[PDB]
Amino acid sequence: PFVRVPDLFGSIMSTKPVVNPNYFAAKARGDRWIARVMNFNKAVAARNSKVDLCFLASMWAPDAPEDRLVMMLDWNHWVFLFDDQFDEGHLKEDPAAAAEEVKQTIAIMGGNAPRYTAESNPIRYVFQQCWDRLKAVSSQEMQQRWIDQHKRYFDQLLVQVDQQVGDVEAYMDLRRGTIGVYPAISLSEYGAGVNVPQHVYDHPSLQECMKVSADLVTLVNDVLSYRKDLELGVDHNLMSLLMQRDNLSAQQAVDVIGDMVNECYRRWYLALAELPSYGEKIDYNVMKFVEICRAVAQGNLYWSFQTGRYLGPEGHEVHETGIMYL
Amino acid sequence: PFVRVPDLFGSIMSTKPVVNPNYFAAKARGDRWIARVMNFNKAVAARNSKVDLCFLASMWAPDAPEDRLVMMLDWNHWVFLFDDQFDEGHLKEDPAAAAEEVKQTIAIMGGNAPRYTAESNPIRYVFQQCWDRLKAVSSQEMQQRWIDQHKRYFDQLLVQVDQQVGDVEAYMDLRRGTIGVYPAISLSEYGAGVNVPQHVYDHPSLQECMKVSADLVTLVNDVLSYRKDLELGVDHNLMSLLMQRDNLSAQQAVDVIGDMVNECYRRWYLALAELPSYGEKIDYNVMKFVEICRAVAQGNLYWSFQTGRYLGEGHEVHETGIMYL
Amino acid sequence: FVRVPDLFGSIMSTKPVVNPNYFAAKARGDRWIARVMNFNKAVAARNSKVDLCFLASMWAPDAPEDRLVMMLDWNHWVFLFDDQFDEGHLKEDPAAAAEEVKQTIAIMGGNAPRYTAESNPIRYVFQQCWDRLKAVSSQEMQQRWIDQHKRYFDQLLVQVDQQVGDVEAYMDLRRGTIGVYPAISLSEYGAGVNVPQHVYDHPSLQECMKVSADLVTLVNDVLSRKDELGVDHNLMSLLMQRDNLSAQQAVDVIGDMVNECYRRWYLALAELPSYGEKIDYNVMKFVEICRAVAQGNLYWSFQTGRYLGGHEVHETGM
Amino acid sequence: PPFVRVPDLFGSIMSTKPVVNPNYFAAKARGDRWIARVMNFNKAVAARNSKVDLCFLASMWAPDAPEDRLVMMLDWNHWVFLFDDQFDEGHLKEDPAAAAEEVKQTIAIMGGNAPRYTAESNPIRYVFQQCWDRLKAVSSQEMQQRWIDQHKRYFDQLLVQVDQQVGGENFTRDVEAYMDLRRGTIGVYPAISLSEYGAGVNVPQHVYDHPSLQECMKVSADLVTLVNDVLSYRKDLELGVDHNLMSLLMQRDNLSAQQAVDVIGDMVNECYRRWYLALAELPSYGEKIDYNVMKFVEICRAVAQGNLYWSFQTGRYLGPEGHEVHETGIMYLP
Repeated sequence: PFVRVPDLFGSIMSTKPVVNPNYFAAKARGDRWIARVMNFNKAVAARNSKVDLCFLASMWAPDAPEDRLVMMLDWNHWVFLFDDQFDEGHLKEDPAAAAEEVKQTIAIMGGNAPRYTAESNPIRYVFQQCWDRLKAVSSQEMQQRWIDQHKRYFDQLLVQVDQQVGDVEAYMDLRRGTIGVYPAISLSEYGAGVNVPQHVYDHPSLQECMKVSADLVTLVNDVLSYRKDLELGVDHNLMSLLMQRDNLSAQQAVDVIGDMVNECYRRWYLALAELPSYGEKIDYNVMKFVEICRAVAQGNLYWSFQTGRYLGPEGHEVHETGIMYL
Repeated sequence: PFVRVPDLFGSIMSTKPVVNPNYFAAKARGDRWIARVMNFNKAVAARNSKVDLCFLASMWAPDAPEDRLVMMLDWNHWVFLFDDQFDEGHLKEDPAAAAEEVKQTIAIMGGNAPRYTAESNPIRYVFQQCWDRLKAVSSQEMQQRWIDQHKRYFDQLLVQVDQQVGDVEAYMDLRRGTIGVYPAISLSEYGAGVNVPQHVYDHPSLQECMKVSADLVTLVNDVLSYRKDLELGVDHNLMSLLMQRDNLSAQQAVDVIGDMVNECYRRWYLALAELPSYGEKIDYNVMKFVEICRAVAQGNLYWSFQTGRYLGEGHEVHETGIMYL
Repeated sequence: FVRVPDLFGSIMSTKPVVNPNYFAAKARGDRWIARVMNFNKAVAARNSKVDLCFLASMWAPDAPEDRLVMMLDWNHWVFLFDDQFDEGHLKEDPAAAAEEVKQTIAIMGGNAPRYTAESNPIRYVFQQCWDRLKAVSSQEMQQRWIDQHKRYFDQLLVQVDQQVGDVEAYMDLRRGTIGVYPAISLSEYGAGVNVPQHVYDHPSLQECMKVSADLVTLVNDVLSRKDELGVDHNLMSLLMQRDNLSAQQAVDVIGDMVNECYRRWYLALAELPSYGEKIDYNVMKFVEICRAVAQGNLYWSFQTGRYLGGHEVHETGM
Repeated sequence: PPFVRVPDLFGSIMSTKPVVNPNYFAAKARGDRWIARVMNFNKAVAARNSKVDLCFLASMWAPDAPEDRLVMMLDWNHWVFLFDDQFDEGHLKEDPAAAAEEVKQTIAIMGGNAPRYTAESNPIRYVFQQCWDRLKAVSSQEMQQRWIDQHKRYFDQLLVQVDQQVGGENFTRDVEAYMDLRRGTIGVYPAISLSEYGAGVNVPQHVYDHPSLQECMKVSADLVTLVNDVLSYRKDLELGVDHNLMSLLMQRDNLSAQQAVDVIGDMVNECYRRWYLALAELPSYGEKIDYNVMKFVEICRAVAQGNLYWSFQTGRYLGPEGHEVHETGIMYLP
């Protein structure tokens, strides 16, 4: 059988995506570097290359210069390897060790961390290398924003571990953090050279744009991963949550996710309506920040279909037809 | 003395404007063509070139191919020459003749119009040349759109005449039509090759986006033309209406216009919040249409400053906000 | 080791422009060829990693998406087709190699049947490319495509005879066998460039195509350490035998040949007459196509580990 | 004759579609009103300068100069234009001592003992100083010296021009001598230095001085001279000028106007031949240097292609109708 999936390419997702022309040069530099850093064999490095996090980063900040794009690729490799420790690895059912990993990773960011090496701790090494470059070209305010957005991610990782070993709104709240879109937006502020002032960034409208970006990524992933989750019999996902809540069929559940996607767009514009002008000079950067929020979600969407992340090399037919066979 | 003009480059006006790369080639064609058609002397042709309607058109549809950008330039020359007849020229206080001009110009678009030549009626000739091009690459539906949006403009011209020979809301209502923003959006649909289906176009959100575009052009023009209006003693403008109605200083009135500009941005986003999705394929072109609405207003703004339309040194009013009087 | 010559000098030293439609075209064409050819998962993944889309995307960087997909289909075709003669069932079978060429030629306006993926997958792909080529190309450009493919098919048959059955003979065979000439035809389609035949046939432009083919041959020879496979039918071997040279000395002579290509390029262009602005505008685009086919092959060779697994060989110079 | 058929000036390396810097509009807005303020241009002279549109010219020389560097370029073009007129038609035209003193004081701006000028105290020198300040701030010593040396090549030829003007000898009849003085006074060599700054191109001196790259610069200068000679013929006739390539060729070989124009056409196409022959002799210096060499070669091409398109666009020689000369190849004569 099948479900008719919601069109995920509507409204602000419907425009032609722009990809960083430095994609090829950065992919060559960053895929081999992380392979060297992590001791990837020939197979693992090729699998990672296929995953192509460079494509994702290249849509988040399409005019980042090559060196910043490489840092963004390094960060995406970090996130991917870091996050795995909590979802599937040695921290998955260990709240005390998870909290300590978070504590030591935070300490990298201007705290009392040692100088790591690839050999002493390869994952923390990558994060430290990203932080060095971040802190070299960012104001103190920017540096603190990067710290604070990563802490929003780390905080929900710890909530997740507590739930692992130890409601749609509660699910979305958790995913908002764990999906990693908030620090991804900080990373893109760095790649694109955008520095919205903190008091403007803190406006509820811009905070809602970030929320919308994180929700769109969560919702798209929950749609596209359904076949895979069904194959491997998982339970911790929004489809299963909606089906179990009211005994919805898969089709009825996916339709509800379609409603939430379309409500993201409504929230987006209603937030922008409430966002005051701060004058041309600041507004110029506010619109670039708004574009970063959109591009993180649209990048996730195109990258998911491009790389066969959830639907294999033939998942593009889901895009064209709207049918996701099971 | 002076007034501090409100920032006109906030919000959706604050982005870096994209300009058609065909600007130079289209300008080299269309400027000397209109000078020939209109018999412009060397000095009048030079002034028209300065006015640089090509720059304006080049921001309305920045990826229009050269031949369509040319048409766009011809249309901009047409509408400036056409409109002058009603604002300042022989139709200004003649309702009967104004109605006949509209009737004859409407007949060009698939009606019973004769074939005009540059020698028989140069202004109608330009419009006919534009219509011929428009028809040749547009669906029947897009031809009728073009017709209907031009009629929204013509209708307010006839209203204006009646008043010429004869309320902020009524002021904005009339300007919305006479500013020519609605047919300019139809022109840009042609130039950019964007054909949103009529049932989507007619959605109130997209109609509100066009109205916001037209309001923005009206309000920007009223702000920037204040010094010129004071010099000439112009009295039928938004600044005089606001000062008269609410007993405001010039600074207080200019600031009210700035409030109205900012309310345009709020209306814009509130409209888009209500805009339904029609699926990716249509939505792709809807977003291009929305950008056309934005670009027509941003084009007017940058063109006003670039060409010294109202202020000559006007870039310093941009930088400081100070409009000396 | 050998210090390989700098292959990124002169007209190869510019920053490469890659078609922005790369991602969309790769998504369509890679899965399409896997289905046509019944690739298993591992073979399809290997093919995507080979990334012929990147190659095509540098040949014609402003091709629209549909044309780029056409170019990607063609590149998969030539890769599969050429392997039938270099290692497949036609490698030492002149009678069958001649029959394959005949049936492939017949696709291009001849008596060929309507192929399907089921009856003959490789012939089906080539037939799908020819249909698209013929739909948007003048009769003159159609004939040029046919004729450049025959310069390719001919050297294939010569190659098979030298299997069953002089640097200049080596280069002349390679020029025909590498496929640079039909790739230039493909790029004329992708880019929408239609130089008149009498200008195309001028010796200067023919030399520009010859220079492009030689550059591709020479870069392949240099990059292909792989030849730890025991092979001997290559340029390095021919130069070490003939002149009693070490590998380093031989590699250095190939670098001299590469730099001689660039001198030939400019000497050819010095002789190219003007046909007026209108035509010259498209001639300059055709010259860029010739340059881009060679530059595309160079960057693709390095980007995909095709020969070296290599971006360090680029930076440090094997 | 009532007309001549002019050669196709848009062939070969001039046939490409020119790329124009997207910062054109913002740079022009800044630079035109700045120069008008520096030079106290009245309303009409400022509008005339805007029309002349040296920004369009600079925007084709270095089409991806960032806005601030394009602004400098525009400033320099305005400087050159006003500076050069002093020697061609102004107060230095027949004054070898004043001309030498101006050159000395302008050379002193470039790291010598010049004072800090203001728009009030010497506006033309002030502009050159503001340009030099920005040039030096982002250029190595070697590139500073190259800019100085190329400006000195232009200044030297200006001094030769003034010496010839007061010496009262007959207009030359030696094409070689004609072309050599024009190459020097046209200002193409310092324009290439400016574009090396506008485009951030840094060819090392030993490569720059290779005869192939010097010939690319020479071809660029010759093309600008030859295009100017063809396009200005009508206005030269109108104004009665006799010191130009058309008259030299007609006098020397007893040619009609059409035959003389045809020879200039031959000279333009020989420029293209020389260009490629020079490139054939240019060595490779490895990827990193050759990358800059290819951009430098493009600068040489774009300075000449920019002159051609700008001349037509702005009506410099033929008015807004000169585009028809391009379209038809026919130039009508008074």
